[PDB]
Amino acid sequence: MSKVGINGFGRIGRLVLRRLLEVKSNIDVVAINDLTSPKILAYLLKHDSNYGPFPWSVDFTEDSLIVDGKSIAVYAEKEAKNIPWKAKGAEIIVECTGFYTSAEKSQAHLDAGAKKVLISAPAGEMKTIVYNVNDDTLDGNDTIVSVASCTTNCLAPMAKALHDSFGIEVGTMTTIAAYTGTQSLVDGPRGKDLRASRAAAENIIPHTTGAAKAIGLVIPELSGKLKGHAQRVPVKTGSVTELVSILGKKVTAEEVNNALKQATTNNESFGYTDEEIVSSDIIGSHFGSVFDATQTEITAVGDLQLVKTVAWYDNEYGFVTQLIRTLEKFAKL
Amino acid sequence: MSKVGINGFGRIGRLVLRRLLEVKSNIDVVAINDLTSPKILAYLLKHDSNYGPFPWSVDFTEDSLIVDGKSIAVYAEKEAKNIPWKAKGAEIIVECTGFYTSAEKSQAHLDAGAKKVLISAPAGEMKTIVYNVNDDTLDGNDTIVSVASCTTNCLAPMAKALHDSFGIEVGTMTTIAAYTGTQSLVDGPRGKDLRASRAAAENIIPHTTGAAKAIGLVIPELSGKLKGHAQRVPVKTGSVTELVSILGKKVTAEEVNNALKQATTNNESFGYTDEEIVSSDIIGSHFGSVFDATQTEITAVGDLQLVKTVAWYDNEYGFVTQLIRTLEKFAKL
Amino acid sequence: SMSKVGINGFGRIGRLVLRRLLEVKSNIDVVAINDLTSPKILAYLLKHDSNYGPFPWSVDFTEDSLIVDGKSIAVYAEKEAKNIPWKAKGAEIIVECTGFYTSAEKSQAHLDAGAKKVLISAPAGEMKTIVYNVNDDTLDGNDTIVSVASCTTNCLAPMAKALHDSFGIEVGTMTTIAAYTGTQSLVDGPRGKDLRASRAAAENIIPHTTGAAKAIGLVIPELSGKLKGHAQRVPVKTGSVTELVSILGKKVTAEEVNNALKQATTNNESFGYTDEEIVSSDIIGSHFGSVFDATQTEITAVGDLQLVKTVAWYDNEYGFVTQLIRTLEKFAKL
Amino acid sequence: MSKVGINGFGRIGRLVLRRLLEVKSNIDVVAINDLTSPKILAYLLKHDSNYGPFPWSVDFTEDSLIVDGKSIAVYAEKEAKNIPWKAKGAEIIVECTGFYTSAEKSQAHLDAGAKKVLISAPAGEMKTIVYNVNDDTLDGNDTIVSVASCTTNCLAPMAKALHDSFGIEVGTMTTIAAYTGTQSLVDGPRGKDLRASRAAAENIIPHTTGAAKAIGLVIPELSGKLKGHAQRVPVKTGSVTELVSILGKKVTAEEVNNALKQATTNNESFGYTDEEIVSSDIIGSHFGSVFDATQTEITAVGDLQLVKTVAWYDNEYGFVTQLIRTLEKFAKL
Ligand SMILES: NC(=O)c1ccc[n+]([C@@H]2O[C@H](COP(=O)([O-])OP(=O)(O)OC[C@H]3O[C@@H](n4cnc5c(N)ncnc54)[C@H](O)[C@@H]3O)[C@@H](O)[C@H]2O)c1
Ligand SMILES: NC(=O)c1ccc[n+]([C@@H]2O[C@H](COP(=O)([O-])OP(=O)(O)OC[C@H]3O[C@@H](n4cnc5c(N)ncnc54)[C@H](O)[C@@H]3O)[C@@H](O)[C@H]2O)c1
Ligand SMILES: NC(=O)c1ccc[n+]([C@@H]2O[C@H](COP(=O)([O-])OP(=O)(O)OC[C@H]3O[C@@H](n4cnc5c(N)ncnc54)[C@H](O)[C@@H]3O)[C@@H](O)[C@H]2O)c1
Ligand SMILES: NC(=O)c1ccc[n+]([C@@H]2O[C@H](COP(=O)([O-])OP(=O)(O)OC[C@H]3O[C@@H](n4cnc5c(N)ncnc54)[C@H](O)[C@@H]3O)[C@@H](O)[C@H]2O)c1
Ligand SMILES: O=C(OP(=O)(O)O)[C@@H](O)COP(=O)(O)O
Ligand SMILES: O=C[C@H](O)COP(=O)(O)O
Ligand SMILES: O=C[C@H](O)COP(=O)(O)O
Ligand SMILES: O=C[C@H](O)COP(=O)(O)O
Ligand SMILES: [Cl-]
Ligand SMILES: [Cl-]
Ligand SMILES: [Cl-]
Ligand SMILES: [Cl-]
Ligand SMILES: [Cl-]
Repeated sequence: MSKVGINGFGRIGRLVLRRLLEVKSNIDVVAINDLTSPKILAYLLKHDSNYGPFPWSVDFTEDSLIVDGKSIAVYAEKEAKNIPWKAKGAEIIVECTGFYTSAEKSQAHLDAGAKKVLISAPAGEMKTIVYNVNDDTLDGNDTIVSVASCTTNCLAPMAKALHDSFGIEVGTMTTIAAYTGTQSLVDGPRGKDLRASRAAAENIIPHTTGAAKAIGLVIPELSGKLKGHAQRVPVKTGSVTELVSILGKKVTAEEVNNALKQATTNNESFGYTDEEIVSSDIIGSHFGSVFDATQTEITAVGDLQLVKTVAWYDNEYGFVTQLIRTLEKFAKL
Repeated sequence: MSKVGINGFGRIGRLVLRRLLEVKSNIDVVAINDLTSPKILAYLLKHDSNYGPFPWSVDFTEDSLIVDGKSIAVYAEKEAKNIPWKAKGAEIIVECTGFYTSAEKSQAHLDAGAKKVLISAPAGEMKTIVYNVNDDTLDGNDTIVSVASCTTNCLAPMAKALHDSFGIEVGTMTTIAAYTGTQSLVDGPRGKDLRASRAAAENIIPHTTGAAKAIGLVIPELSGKLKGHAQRVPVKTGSVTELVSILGKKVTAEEVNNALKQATTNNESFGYTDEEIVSSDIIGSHFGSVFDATQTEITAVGDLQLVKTVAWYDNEYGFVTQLIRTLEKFAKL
Repeated sequence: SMSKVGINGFGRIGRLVLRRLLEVKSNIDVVAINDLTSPKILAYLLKHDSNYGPFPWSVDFTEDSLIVDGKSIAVYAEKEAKNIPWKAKGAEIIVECTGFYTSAEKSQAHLDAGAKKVLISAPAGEMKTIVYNVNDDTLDGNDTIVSVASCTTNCLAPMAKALHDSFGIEVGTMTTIAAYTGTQSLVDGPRGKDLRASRAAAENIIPHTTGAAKAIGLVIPELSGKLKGHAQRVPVKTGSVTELVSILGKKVTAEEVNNALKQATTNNESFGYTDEEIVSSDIIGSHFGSVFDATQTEITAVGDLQLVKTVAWYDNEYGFVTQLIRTLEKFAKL
Repeated sequence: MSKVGINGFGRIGRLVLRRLLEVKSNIDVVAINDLTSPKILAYLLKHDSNYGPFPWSVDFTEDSLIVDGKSIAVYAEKEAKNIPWKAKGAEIIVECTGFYTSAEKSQAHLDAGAKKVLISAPAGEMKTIVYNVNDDTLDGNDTIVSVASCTTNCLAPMAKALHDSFGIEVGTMTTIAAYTGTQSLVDGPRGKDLRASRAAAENIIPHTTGAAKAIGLVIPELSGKLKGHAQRVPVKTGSVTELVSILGKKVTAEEVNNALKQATTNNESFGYTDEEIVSSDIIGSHFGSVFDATQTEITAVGDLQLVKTVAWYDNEYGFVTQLIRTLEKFAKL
């Protein structure tokens, strides 16, 4: 099964298609479901405020997109159980709407004729993959799987390296993160998340994330040992994650940095920098996470030591490269 | 005096209450309708990203707001015909949702028991008031009235002065305008306006407006003589309108400026500046429009002459002061 | 008491110094301003403020002065402090807000220029350094040059002080997510030798050094050498927030931390408390130097290993300025 | 000639090198003058907030950059007199500091041993080239020439087409333009220009431009016929120019757009779109100007007619592609 459907052709959904074409994947996107017309989806695919013009041709008909010459059916079923995935034989659904982030909810795609679902977000207690951290846990019998959040994909490679090298006894994370579509343009009701109701490009906005709390799904030894949250700020994409840890060994910054560099060597998912980059430098990254050695900080008083480690991440395209790596392996199991 | 209900407690709707309290109006707001809980409306009223903390105490119960110790009923009826306006005696509805911009749609407020409706937007061919341009056309028989857009309230006072002093033969308008809630935070579907789908805080976005086309409802002699559009840009509020005119007589810049100054003298609605201000200086303006003599430009070749005149406006609060001026007169009639 | 003040550096901080003094109807009179420009330009900037809106009093100017609320203020343009003619109008205390005299050696030039005392709006080495309502009782009559530290210090210190007093801080690290300022760059281009400072401030998250934690012992001596930290500069015009992750000297709950901080902010004009779901624009114009936010408190514990994260907002412009003015009013009366 | 020096390695200066390399030009940049260290110039060349990572390897020594394996000398002479252009053999100086915008000032580069100078800004009464409008006026005896402003390179192509097809009797433009390094990050003195003292990313800021006033240097028949200004707004690059004209014939929108279409066909400098683009879609443009037929507007009242035509431009990269076109030709004469 190499035929894929995308549910939710938004920021993540459209970049999923862009990245599959970019790596010349064998995967075949045969169908897209969203809430709108092919005309609007085509316009959005062609013109991207964060990544510029689509590198391939885009046209549309009344019920399809034509992308690089190839027809993709377009459906508009707001309930996944009604998506006609069998018409073009979509077997794996990349679930990118945010409305089906649980096993019970994404089961609808299987009731609708698909064989497997890969959810682009945390989805409770199910197989949750950060590629090149725990993708070896994926199994031929898995049918509904999560890639967690962009934040998880940033935190986990760094926490895995520190865990393997030094032990993490306890830690807390703050990500300073680009705003996303769950926020608001102008002050106004946004469900029941009050902070989410506030103008996102005009505020620093505290925001919850399960990235640290649910880390045990990805690194079971760290289960319950991490907590964290986000500060959403006015950049359009490109984010950074700080982890403050008590480690299991006394370290120097050079030692921490060296251990991280070894973990990023020959690692297509986890990059390393000792350059003085800022967030816009991460936009377009092909890594899920880029550890920044320039921000490593060891605070020591007598016997006590706090270790701050920092990694950048393009919460859109970078995370998407991780989603695709996982999808390619998923599709072959 | 009259009791008011507010439909749509959004950017404009909340500022309606703020301005009414600020001027210590005789009008009592007795009921609000929206789509959310009193808790969420209280949070949004108390904390404003553009105008700061609410100047009065704010609390809520399960079915009301308490503002400066006064109770305001809160309803959540998506359909205006279902709002119980009679329960608290709301006589005049300030219609601020965007979903009732016609005589026929806003009739549902009269069906539901109100006497009059003031619509905070263009609403087709009905009486359409820019205070201190044509508010004298209101009379005791009017029951559904429009104050047009923020753009009309910025265009009309300037166009009326030029018309009165020099005549306008033909003109075109461009407003460089703050983004608003009809736009998108991230690239995504926004109805059928393609350009409205693009990230508003990250782009210059061309945007249609009816202010020029429908100016004849406010200034009858200018019917058919003006066109225009908007460029929406990344400022949160505060806007400016340029009008390029062929006038009915030859003029100098000083002459235009003196004529506008006379038109703004003792004019609570229409301000004048010859200071080198920028958009943030108009935020919180108590004028619907402020003419800027520093940007007047006369381009002339032979007997041909283009006149560019420029006025600032706080599309949120400044417009609201005009809406309240009109509401205050509407209620006395 | 000393009542006549001069401002050196009529910038973001210096202009708000005047605004706040008029706001609180201080007996302190600003009689002179020094900067590098014309009265016309200084009057333009005082009248029109992108962050706080129109000046609340009238503003006019002459060729050598500003006229503010009807009161004349002399304007000088001496790039070297030693040349400022402070004695013409009798300016006694200089509020030093240029960023170019951030040491005792540098700022004593104002004394050479005829002033009696200097209050520096920034860290200024190992001199007497005051965070009001943390350690202002250490000011005495012999202090002649004083620092109020940074906006970050005025945010970090009240929170750390309450933690220190209640539970002990054995070690900690701070990250402030902070509004950009004029030390950064509008477009990518050289900005001295800080590489990251060269990058477009309104288009990036930009890591940025601060001394607030490293030098906290000037304000809370028992924490000397126990804290580190840095900043992430982000695209908001003003309004900032500081997170502190601490190992405390006691096992705690979140309610227990929040209650201690609440007690420390009670009857405290410098240090506020909130349990509302606010965002940065809600702190713009704060009359506090720091506002502890109980909704962000987080206790992470594994056995006897405990990390405590406490968070406080601050308006790095106006809120800091209110602390500067508090210290100035006390300074002038010693 | 084939050996270039760059004075002012800023936004334009760095992009000049980027573009020369992108088009595999035979011109080689042999030296750079600025005010800083090779390390900082290397950092800035490698990491670009608007265009992302440099596509070629960058490194430095104490006195040079190494770009794609080639060494480039780096000087830091505040005064062009002192730049040893001689040493490395720098024949043509691309003058991008803003501080030598006259034939008299750029004389210094010739005194220091350069043979020609191309100034990246208006520089008074000298040959001023918009490529594919008037680059044929260049001859082998030219030593110091200007490529005008980004605004001129946007206005001139559109004006030229209209003038050729219809005649422009008089007109005025407004560009809604990305903020640049001449503006302020926070409110504070910026020389004598009051509006330039204001926070550029938080404001709409009126701003003077000479593009229209000086158009006669590029289109001599339009001398003294145009005026205009700018509104600088909070986007980092990517701008748009509106021109309101009285034409010499009556026209329809379709007729205007087909005239512009024809003038842009096989026109490598001047592009055409009828797609609903927004400013970020122009970032990275390889045109000096892109005419947008979706924004054409004809306001007609009897014999009078105002024609609004609109063209997009990447004021950084797009303008640079025009500068390089002119340079390549300038170098061969
Ligand atoms: N933006 C990020 O940085 C990021 C990173 C990683 C993961 N994610 C997660 O991926 C998912 C999508 O994120 P996004 O930023 O692309 O959101 P988005 O709002 O840009 O896209 C959501 C798409 O789903 C469509 N949609 C909504 N409900 C639908 C429904 N019932 N049926 C079909 N289509 C529907 C919408 O029209 C839209 O196109 C979320 O779960 C998000 O948490 C986001
Ligand atoms: N610059 C401005 O924002 C501005 C200026 C002048 C006029 N207007 C016009 O005023 C009106 C509101 O504009 P806004 O910026 O305040 O928009 P908004 O989106 O901020 O507020 C709209 C409010 O109405 C609520 N709402 C939506 N549908 C509803 C319904 N069926 N019933 C009850 N409540 C509903 C929404 O929850 C929201 O609180 C529009 O007509 C707008 O064109 C806006
Ligand atoms: N902006 C903040 O958030 C903040 C908060 C607390 C403390 N501070 C500190 O306050 C001081 C001022 O900061 P700011 O943001 O107001 O900077 P600013 O750049 O806005 O103001 C500096 C002012 O001083 C002028 N100036 C520069 N050199 C001068 C000289 N030799 N003589 C006279 N005037 C000169 C400048 O023209 C300008 O008006 C700095 O030390 C800063 O670290 C800033
Ligand atoms: N930014 C635009 O959109 C744009 C477009 C077209 C033309 N221009 C013009 O091109 C020129 C450069 O504009 P920019 O945006 O790149 O400015 P910039 O501020 O980004 O770059 C100017 C460079 O020149 C350096 N410099 C300043 N003075 C110098 C000196 N005496 N000697 C050597 N180096 C010096 C600076 O360090 C800086 O690196 C200006 O004349 C501008 O009007 C700008
Ligand atoms: O990022 C998130 O991930 P989780 O909250 O952990 O599910 C969300 O908080 C909201 O933003 P997003 O869904 O676009 O990523
Ligand atoms: O829903 C959001 C508002 O309607 C925005 O106002 P607007 O109509 O002026 O764009
Ligand atoms: O605080 C650190 C740096 O000095 C930059 O910020 P500033 O404007 O407060 O001086
Ligand atoms: O140095 C820069 C020039 O003086 C101004 O040109 P600019 O405003 O278009 O960038
Ligand atoms: Cl958590
Ligand atoms: Cl129109
Ligand atoms: Cl000195
Ligand atoms: Cl430190
Ligand atoms: Cl002009």
